[PDB]
Amino acid sequence: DPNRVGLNAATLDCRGRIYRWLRRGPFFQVDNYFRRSVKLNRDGTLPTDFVHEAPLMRKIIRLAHRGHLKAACEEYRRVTTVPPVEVYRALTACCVPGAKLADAVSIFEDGDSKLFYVSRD
Amino acid sequence: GQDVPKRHTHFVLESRLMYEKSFRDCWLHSVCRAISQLDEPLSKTVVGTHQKMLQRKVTCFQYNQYGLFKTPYYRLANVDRYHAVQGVAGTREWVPYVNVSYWTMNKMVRGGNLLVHRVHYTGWGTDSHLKKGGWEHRWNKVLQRNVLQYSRI
Amino acid sequence: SPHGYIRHFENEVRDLLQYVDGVTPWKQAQKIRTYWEVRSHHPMPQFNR
Amino acid sequence: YPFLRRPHINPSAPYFWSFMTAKSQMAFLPEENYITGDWTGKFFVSKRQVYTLQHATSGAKVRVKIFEFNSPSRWNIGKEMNTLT
Amino acid sequence: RIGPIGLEPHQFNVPAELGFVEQYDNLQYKRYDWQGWYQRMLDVHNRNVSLRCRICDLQRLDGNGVQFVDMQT
Amino acid sequence: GVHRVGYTHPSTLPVPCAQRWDLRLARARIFQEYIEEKAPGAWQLEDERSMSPEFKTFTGYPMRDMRPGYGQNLPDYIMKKRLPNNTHYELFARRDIPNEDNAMYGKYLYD
Amino acid sequence: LMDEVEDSLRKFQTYRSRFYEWGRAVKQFDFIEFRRRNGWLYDLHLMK
Amino acid sequence: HRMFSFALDWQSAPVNRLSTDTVHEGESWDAVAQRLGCSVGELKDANAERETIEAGVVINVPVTATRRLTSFGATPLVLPLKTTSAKDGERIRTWEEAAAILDCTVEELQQCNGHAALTYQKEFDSSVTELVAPLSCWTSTSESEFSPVERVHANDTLVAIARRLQCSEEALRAVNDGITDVSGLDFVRVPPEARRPRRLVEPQLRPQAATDALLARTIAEEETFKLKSIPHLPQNAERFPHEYHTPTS
Repeated sequence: DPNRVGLNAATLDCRGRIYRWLRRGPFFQVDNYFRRSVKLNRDGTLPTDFVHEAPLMRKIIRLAHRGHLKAACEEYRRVTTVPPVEVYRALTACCVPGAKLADAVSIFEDGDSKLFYVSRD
Repeated sequence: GQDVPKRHTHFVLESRLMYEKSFRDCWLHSVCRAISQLDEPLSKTVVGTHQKMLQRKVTCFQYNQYGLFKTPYYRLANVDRYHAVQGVAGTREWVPYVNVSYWTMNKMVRGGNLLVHRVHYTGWGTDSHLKKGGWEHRWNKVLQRNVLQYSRI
Repeated sequence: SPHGYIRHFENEVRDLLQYVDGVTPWKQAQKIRTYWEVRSHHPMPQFNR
Repeated sequence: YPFLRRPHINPSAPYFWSFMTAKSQMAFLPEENYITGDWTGKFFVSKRQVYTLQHATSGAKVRVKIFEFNSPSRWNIGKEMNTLT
Repeated sequence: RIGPIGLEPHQFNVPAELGFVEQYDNLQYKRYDWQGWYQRMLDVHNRNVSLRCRICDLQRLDGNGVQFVDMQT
Repeated sequence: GVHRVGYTHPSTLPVPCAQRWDLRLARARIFQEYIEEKAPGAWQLEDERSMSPEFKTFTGYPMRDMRPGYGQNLPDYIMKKRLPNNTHYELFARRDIPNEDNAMYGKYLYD
Repeated sequence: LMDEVEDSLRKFQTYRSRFYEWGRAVKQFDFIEFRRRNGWLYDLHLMK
Repeated sequence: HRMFSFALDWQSAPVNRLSTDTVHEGESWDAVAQRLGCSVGELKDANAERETIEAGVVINVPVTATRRLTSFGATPLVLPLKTTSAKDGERIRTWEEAAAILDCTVEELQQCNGHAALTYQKEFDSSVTELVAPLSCWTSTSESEFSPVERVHANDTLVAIARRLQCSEEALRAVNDGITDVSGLDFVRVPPEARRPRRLVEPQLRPQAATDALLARTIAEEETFKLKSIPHLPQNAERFPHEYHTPTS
C-alpha cells in the first residue's frame, strides 16, 4: 500500500491533553510513531515488505556484499521500516572476513529483540 | 478558593507550551541561522555558487516555517504558577529557584511550606563564593562546575 | 542520540541539509535578496561611517 | 530593571544605515518581507519589513499598524518601517 | 577487571579507569507519572563518562617487541 | 609588526621534524576543531579578572571572552552554544504546574 | 531449575526501558485495583 | 576545518579499510602478498580454504596488511551513454537499463546525475554524452590509492628512503633508473613492493561525490538556469572599509 503511507498527528486542544502532554514518558513521540507504524501482520509475516524503503535495502545489501561495512552502517541509520533478514545476513557476512565480532553482535542485537526477531535467523 | 482561576491556568499552560515549542524549534532555527548567515565557505567540497545557492535554499526553508519559535527565553520567563501577579526577572519582584513572585514567596514563607533559612538582610548569607565576589562570582562558579571542569573530547 | 552542542550533531546536519535541498526549488530561492541588493536602488546607497 | 530587557520596545545622517537596522548588508531581508505560505491576506504588515523597490514601484497597499503609505519615493528604499514613521 | 583482551600482536591492552555517575530518586520522583522524564533527565545529565589512562601504563612493549609509547610518542 | 605567517616543510629543513601547524591540523582532525580564518593575531586578551591569582574572582579558566559585541547574530557563537535541550528549562516546563496533582496522574484516573 | 530461575528473574530484574515506564500512575493504580478485585488468589496472608 | 566541516568534510572514526580483494590475471601467492604488503605465509593463513588462487576469485585480505584499500577511491567511474555494447545497440534510453549495467538502483543514478534526470525525463535527449556512476559502485585500485611518488628531504640518502618506505635499496633504484646520488632530485618514484606507502588524500576525508549526493538538486538546477556566479559584495564594497562588515570579521 504505497498510497496510504503516512501518519496523522494531534493538536493538543483541551487542558487535559496539555496535562497528558506534560505527563508523558521520556519516549512518547518516537514510541507512538513506531507503534502506529509497522507491526506484525494478521497472518504472522513481518512488515518488511515496504515499497518506499525498498531500494535502500538493495543499496545496503549491495554495499555489504562489496565489503563496505561503514557505508552500509551509515545507510542502515537512515531506515524507517523494519529491514529484511537479507540486510542482517549481508552485514554479518561483511563482518566475517575482518573478524569484527563486536559489530556483528551489535548488528544481531539491534534486530534481535527490538525489531520483531528479524536477525534471529 | 480554589487554587487559582482557570484563565491563569490557561496562561501558565501556554507558557509551558511556548517552552516546549522552544525545545522543538531551537536546534533547527540555530542550524538555519548559522548556515544562512555565514560568509566563510562551509567546506572544501561545497564552495562558490553551491554555498550561496545552499544558503539561499536554507533561507527559503527557514522563512517557510509558520510558527517557528525564535522568541528569546527571557521575554516570558517571569510567569508565576500560584498567583496572577506578574514580576520582573532581574529585580527583587522575582525569585529564581522556586520560580514565583515576591508575594507568593512571602506567602509560602509565612505558610511554612518551604524549608528556608533566614539570614541577615545586609549580609551575603553563607556561601563563601557569594561573600567573596557576589552574584557574578557564584555565576562563574556555577559555570565552572557545569562546563569548564570537563576536558572536552 | 547526540546531546548538547551542535558540533555533536554530525548526521543530523547532513540529513537536514539534504532534506532542505530536496524540498526547496531554486525558482523560489532566487527571490530572496540581501540588504545591499535592495539598498542599490536608493539614490545614495554608499557612504563612510 | 535589567539592561535593555524592556518588553515594550530618529533622523541621523552619518548613522543612517546603522541605527535600528541590521548590522551587516550580507544578510537577507526578514520574514515579513516574504510570503511564508498560503495566506488569505493580512490586514497589516509588521514594522520590521524592509521598504524595497517594489513598494514604491507597484504600490498596491501599504498598511502598517494606523499607517497608510500613499506617497511613494526612493529615499525609503533599504530601510525598515520603524524610522519611516 | 572487565573488558576485552587482545592476544594478536596488533592489539595492545590498555588498563584504564572509567568514572560515571548513577543517580536514582527515592523521595518525590521515586514513582508517579513524572518519574520517566525525571529519570531520563537524571540519566542524560549524568551522561559524562571519564576515561583515564596513565602514560606510564602506555610505556610497555607491544606484540612486535617494540615499545608502545616511547619518548617521542 | 605586520607580517606573513610562515611555514617550513620538514623536507626543506636540514634536520626534519614535525612542525606545530600540522600538529594543530592533526588535533583539529581528531577533535573536530573549528579553525577561524579571520582571527587576528593582535587580539590575544586574557580574562585577567579570572586568570590572575591576585584578583578576588580567581578561577583558572577564562569565564568570559574579551570581545565587545559577542552577540547572537554571529554564527560561531551559535555553533559553540549549549542547546536548551534537557537543561533546567525542561524541568521548568514539565514541573511548574499550578496544581501538582495534575503532574502525578490524571484526575479522572485517580477518581 | 529454569522455572525457579525465571521466577527469581521476574521477581528481581528490570531493564532500562521498563525502568522509564514502571512507575506510571496507570500501572500503580492497576496494581491497586488488581489487589482490590482478586487479592484472594495472590496473597500470603489471605490464604490463612 | 571550516565551520560545518565537522559534518560535510570528515567521516567518523574509524575509516573503513577493505578486508576482501580480487585476484587479477597473472597474480600468484607471492604477487598478491606483494600488492597487499603482507607476508606470503600470512596471506595463506587468512585463505586456508583455498590451496591456490585463480583470476577473478575473491580473496580475503589479512588484517595486518599494510597496503589495505579504503572504500570509494578518488578516481570516479565514468559511463558513456552512447556505447553500442548494450542489447539495443543504440544509446541508453532507460534509467533501469543503465542501473542494470552499472549494477545499482534507479535512485542512486538520480542523486549522482541530477542534470540528466531533472532536464530530461526517463528518450533521454542525446545532448547528455555520458554520466558518472554513483559512489557505491566505485572501486579502489592500489595505484590510485597510494601516491606514486615520494618527496626528497634535504639530507636523504638511498638508505633513508628505503627505510622510510620499508622497501629495499635495489627496489628503489630499479624504478628510478639506478641513480645513486639523490641531491639533484626533488621527487623519487616509489616501488610497488614498498610495504609502507603514502596515501594520496586523507582517508577520513569524505569524497566529494558523497557530499554532491546531498547536493543533488543543487547541481541539477544550476546547469538548467545557467547560474555561474552570485555576488556577495557590491562592485564598490572595497572602497568603504567600515560600511561592509560581514559577521565573520
